[PDB]
Amino acid sequence: VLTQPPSVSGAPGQRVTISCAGTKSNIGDCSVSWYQQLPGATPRLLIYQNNNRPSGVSDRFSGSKSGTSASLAITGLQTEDEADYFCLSYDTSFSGWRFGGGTRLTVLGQPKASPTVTLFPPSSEELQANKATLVCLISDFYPGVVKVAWKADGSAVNAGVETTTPSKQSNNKYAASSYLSLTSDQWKSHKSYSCQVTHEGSTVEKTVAPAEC
Amino acid sequence: QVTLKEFGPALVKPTQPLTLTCSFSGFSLRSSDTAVVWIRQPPGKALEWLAAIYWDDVEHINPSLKSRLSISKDSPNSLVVLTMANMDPVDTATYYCGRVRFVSGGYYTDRIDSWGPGLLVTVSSASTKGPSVFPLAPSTSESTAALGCLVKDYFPEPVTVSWNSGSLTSGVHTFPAVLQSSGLYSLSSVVTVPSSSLGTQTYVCNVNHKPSNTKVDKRVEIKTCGG
Ligand SMILES: OC[C@H]1O[C@H](O[C@@H]2[C@@H](O[C@@H]3[C@H](O)[C@@H](O)O[C@H](CO)[C@H]3O)O[C@H](CO)[C@@H](O)[C@@H]2O)[C@@H](O)[C@@H](O)[C@@H]1O
Ligand SMILES: [Ca+2]
Ligand SMILES: [Ca+2]
Repeated sequence: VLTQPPSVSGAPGQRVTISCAGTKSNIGDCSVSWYQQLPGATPRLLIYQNNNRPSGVSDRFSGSKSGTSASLAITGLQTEDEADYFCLSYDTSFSGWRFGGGTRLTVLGQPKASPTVTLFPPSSEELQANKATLVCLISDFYPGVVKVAWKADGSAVNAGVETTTPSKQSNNKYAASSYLSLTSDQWKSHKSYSCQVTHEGSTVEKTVAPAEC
Repeated sequence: QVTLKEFGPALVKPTQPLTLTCSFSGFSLRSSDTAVVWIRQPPGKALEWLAAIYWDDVEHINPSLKSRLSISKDSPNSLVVLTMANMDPVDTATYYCGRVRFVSGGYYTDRIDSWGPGLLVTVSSASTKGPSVFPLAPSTSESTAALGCLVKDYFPEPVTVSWNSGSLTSGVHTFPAVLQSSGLYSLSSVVTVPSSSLGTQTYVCNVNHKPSNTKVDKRVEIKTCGG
């Protein structure tokens, strides 16, 4: 019921705004507060009662509210502002506090980078346990959002897929994994299996086959 | 000046109750502008308000979770307890406790101005279990080849992986683990090496799982096919 865009971008030095769309029942009538959370870190209060800054919070951050929406503004954008930003408001219809979904702020700089994709077939050892895990490893992409699709022979594979959230590498690009979990019998009933990775409207795919050679 | 710390189990089993304890410093829960709140965040998801307990023992509990939660305080010892009933795997999350302050007499002005570092609670039926370790091999006409080791179905975190007893660091990428719906983890470690020396070099993944007292070494052999 509090709606934030999932993602916002800005260039170093620029002004960005993050909005939280609500209704009369929350933002319209109640105090909005804003929280910043660096990756892996703890949330931190930035703004309370719509537009107040606690001490020790930079004057680059400011908050306002108009009608049923509220906005956090950030001037002189710096790389260390890369974080997830949340709004919070009581909601008198809900009779409870509601957080926005969070807006992840990206500070533009590093050029686009397409993923490296590595696909492994089940090992012989695992197949002897009547199991077969296909392992698709995805690395070196930027920005850090990918979509993974699996294919068996020609068709789409939905059952048995599990994919990690993208994580940061030491070289400032991103990584993810996806696992297709099968039985040995499943594995051997198709002649090809594919892992397809989509990054910025571009697709990279790998293919394995139970007939190794 | 203000600090809080969460205490409690790192793991809990489905249908069991979770009880967390918040210890705080640099303020008094007797102050008439003060409350202590419990917040949670599933990995990669949004913050969610659980329960807050106020200086005069007013409580504000998430109406969606009301039937499962309770909260209480011991102001003289700076402790606040949260209990949550009938745990579910979707409840795996980082649990934070925080200070709430607000304007006395005001209308829901409350803000969370101070935060503990948060405790990651994993809900899983799993007992401690050492990984099964499988070799991952490839297709070898390009200059390098990726070999790896599937570290499968272990609990709990963490696991460490080296290659050739630490003698090989270049080109090693160990990927973050996935928590499966089974309540067990799996990860993969890969090393990218020259294709030219696949028959000249031996590659062994060393996998350690301290909770289960497990140490596994696994040689990773290229699958060769007739010319
Ligand atoms: O009621 C919303 C209010 O709750 C929290 O503050 C409470 C509130 O207590 C009220 C009030 O004292 C009285 O009128 O009825 C009840 C017994 O006290 C109680 O529900 O107000 C007082 C004074 O402001 C506070 O001391 C209580 O802790 C806060 O969350 C407020 O921000 C919120 O508006
Ligand atoms: Ca304003
Ligand atoms: Ca031939």
